[PDB]
Amino acid sequence: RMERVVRERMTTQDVEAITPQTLINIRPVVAAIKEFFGTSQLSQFMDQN
Amino acid sequence: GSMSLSFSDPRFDDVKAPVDECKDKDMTYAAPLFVTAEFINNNTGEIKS
Amino acid sequence: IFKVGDTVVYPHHGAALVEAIETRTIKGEQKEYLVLKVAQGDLTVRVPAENAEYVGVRDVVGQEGLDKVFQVLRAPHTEEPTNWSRRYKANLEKLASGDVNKVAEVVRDLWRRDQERGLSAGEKRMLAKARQILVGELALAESTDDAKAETILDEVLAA
Amino acid sequence: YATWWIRQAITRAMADQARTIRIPVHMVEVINKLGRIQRELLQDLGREPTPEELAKEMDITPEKVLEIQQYAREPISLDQTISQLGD
RNA sequence: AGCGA
Repeated sequence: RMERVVRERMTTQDVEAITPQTLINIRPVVAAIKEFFGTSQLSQFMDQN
Repeated sequence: GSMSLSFSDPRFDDVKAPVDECKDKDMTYAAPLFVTAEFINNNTGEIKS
Repeated sequence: IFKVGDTVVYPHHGAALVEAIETRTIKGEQKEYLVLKVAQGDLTVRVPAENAEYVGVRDVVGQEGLDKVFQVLRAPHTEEPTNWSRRYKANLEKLASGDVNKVAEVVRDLWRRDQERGLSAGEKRMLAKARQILVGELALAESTDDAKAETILDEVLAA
Repeated sequence: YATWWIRQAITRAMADQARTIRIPVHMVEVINKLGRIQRELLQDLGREPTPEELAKEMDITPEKVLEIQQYAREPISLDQTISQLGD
């Protein structure tokens, strides 16, 4: 997902003016990790009785 | 094809808070990720690291 | 053009320190790359010396440049298209150009506008960004302490 | 001229018919501006800013920012999977 | 989503 956004703006953004700071988006990556760890039937609640 | 982007060197920092503190204050026990990005422009020729 | 240790200017990232003339070869051609680092973005850029002037590596901000953008900032007899859509796009392109004279024109025109009327959130952000880049540019052109650069800029705006 | 007229009409109808609850145009615009500012600050800074941060950025009050967040809320669906919340 | 009969 990050890559699709990056390549999308990689054309629209003007050249000689941009940088990976302005190119990369970490929102979807962090969202993917969070949506895995929470609300996934493998990220099970610790069963410690 | 006139420009490209690359990644390297995944690297962590120390965790931002210890286990018991994270468990108490409902924080998620995590640590940051740092990745060396590198933009290159083919036609003119640079690296933006 | 620039040896080691030069505080060489480079757009859009202001002044920067050359660290070494790298001999990093490509396709068997030992290009004389120079590694060049800024303090704000904490990023290192390697550029071939052949096309350094083509990428537009700036130099010590010419002393004339100060009074030039001061004249632009004091430049009277300035008017804009009646439709602010056209005005906005035009001066947005002027800021995008990055030329110190054009940006000075932008900031002084918008200073006149916002002392007269009180304009908009988008315009307030426009003036803020242009003013920030310019107070930085003048503060390292004269090497005079960004806060004090701001004071002198406010002094010249009133004229 | 066709382009501008078209865009005006589309945006107006979208706003009027966006959510099950109706949110007039000027408040829609400030909501969109708040969202754009927050998104660009997330891109630049990397952290979600604070209500006082957005209040100072938008030249408004933190209580106003809180109200815009409140009215920005979109209804949840009684229908879901868990089963339906309606249970 | 997980669990007992």
